[PDB]
Amino acid sequence: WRYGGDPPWPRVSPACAGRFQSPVDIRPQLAAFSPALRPLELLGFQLPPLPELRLRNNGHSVQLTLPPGLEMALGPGREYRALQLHLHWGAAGRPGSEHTVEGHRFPAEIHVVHLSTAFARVDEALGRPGGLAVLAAFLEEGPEENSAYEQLLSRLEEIAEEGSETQVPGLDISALLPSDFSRYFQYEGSLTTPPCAQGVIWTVFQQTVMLSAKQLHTLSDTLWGPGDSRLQLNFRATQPLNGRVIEASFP
Amino acid sequence: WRYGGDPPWPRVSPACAGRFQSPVDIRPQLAAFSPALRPLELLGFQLPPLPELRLRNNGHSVQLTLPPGLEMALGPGREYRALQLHLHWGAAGRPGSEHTVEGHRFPAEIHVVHLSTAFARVDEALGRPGGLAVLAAFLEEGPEENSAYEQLLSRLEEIAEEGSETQVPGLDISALLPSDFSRYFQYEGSLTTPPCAQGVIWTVFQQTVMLSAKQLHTLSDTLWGPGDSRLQLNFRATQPLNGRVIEASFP
Ligand SMILES: NS(=O)(=O)c1cc(-c2ccccc2)cc(-c2ccccc2)c1
Ligand SMILES: NS(=O)(=O)c1cc(-c2ccccc2)cc(-c2ccccc2)c1
Ligand SMILES: [Zn+2]
Ligand SMILES: [Zn+2]
Repeated sequence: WRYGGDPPWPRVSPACAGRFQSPVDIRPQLAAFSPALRPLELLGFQLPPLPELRLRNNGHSVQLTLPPGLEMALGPGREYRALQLHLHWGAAGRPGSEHTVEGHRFPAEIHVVHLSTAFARVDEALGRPGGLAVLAAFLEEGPEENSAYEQLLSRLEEIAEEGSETQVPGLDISALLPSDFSRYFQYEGSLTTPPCAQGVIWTVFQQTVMLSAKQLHTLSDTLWGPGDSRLQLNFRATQPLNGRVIEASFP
Repeated sequence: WRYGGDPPWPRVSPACAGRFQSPVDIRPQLAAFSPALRPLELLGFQLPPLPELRLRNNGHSVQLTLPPGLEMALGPGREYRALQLHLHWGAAGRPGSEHTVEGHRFPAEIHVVHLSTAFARVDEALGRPGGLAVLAAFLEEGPEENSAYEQLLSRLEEIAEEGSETQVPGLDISALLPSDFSRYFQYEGSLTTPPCAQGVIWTVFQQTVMLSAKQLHTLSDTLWGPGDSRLQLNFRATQPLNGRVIEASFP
């Protein structure tokens, strides 16, 4: 599989043809206020610098493999373990977030993928309701260099080639996310790459995180993918809600 | 195990001392309204008189085994298959519902236990979030004789003995349930018996079903359990929410 071209996503995995896929267009006016959605709780995201983490250009994204001990809770009794995070981005004057708001596509998006504590392995979780949970935040231009993002983006040159990887010091993973964990949209959907398995709980933050123009250019302009193509516009087309109701932690 | 004897419930299974158990006291004023909670969908519940169904006195309750084909959805793509129903009941003018509403205990409660379509086996679903779902309704005293319930209560004489079972004709299982499938409370808890597994979605109908005084006497006064003991007060004590918010399908 490779974005833009073919192989035919259903010909890879039949789940990429499901009715309840991600990403989606968030229309806040059609979102349902649910005061049961409490603030997200993160535990153990402030890493020491050793051991180092593996940052990889997998030719579809850049991903940071997270170590054991990062606990995330969607609520009381809704407990997850972080596995990894990766980015989606566009290109020179072209946004590349996966999710949209009222049709607005943002420059870029971070996904932090988690595994329900009820499951020891991803393959037991796939397609199971609540088995996987993803935290999604939009990346936008601000005036300052984001120092948490700088620790990853200053290493993209080392992993320009598809299939390249490098070691990076542990950092505050929570610092790649918005400070507001209270205000978010939540819906059920799928992985956004094969096998696009359903039952995924998506949490999209209202607050965005700020990168400098230079940071955003480094992300869009440094990596190569399948063949001699620039790794760019690495986002799936928006999928219809198909009668699903996005919830919001706020009216 | 027996209903709070010796038998130690945390001693049989220490899961009985988990943080997120059932049953709970429902406080409607404290329930979170989410317009995302759609009407319950129950298809295939109108069973023909044949094949006949196992009705059994397992010593702790009366259970009806349900055939394949009873399909239930809590939402879009949150689908379930009914396995069995059973009841909880009191004694001579003593209420025996498991759930309470603002401290009110109702005469009796019906549980219809379902298996997520994402799990082949009950034992894979136990302890996994949403693996099992139970539909719960309160049985109250009303002036009329209840036709759906008579089909089951009339056959209890035949299974007074612990371990005893009979066959009974197919009946409309959906006839045992209240009027409005759009009005319910919903939370995540546990089995109310050992092994007290967590990850159970409980859906508790707002409105009740009415049986005659005779019918509720038929139910409490006919069955025997462990020893020379009447099968009665087969309900667990109310458990704390520990931060869990009960949701409601109506404002
Ligand atoms: N976009 S996503 O959130 O649904 C997602 C993307 C990618 C992905 C990552 C890099 C490049 C290409 C795609 C990997 C996963 C994933 C699912 C389960 C376990 C681990 C990772 C999840
Ligand atoms: N009260 S309950 O809903 O939590 C409940 C669920 C199941 C149950 C049934 C099938 C599959 C899986 C779980 C069985 C019982 C039960 C009642 C009397 C004696 C023994 C067991 C009770
Ligand atoms: Zn992603
Ligand atoms: Zn029960």
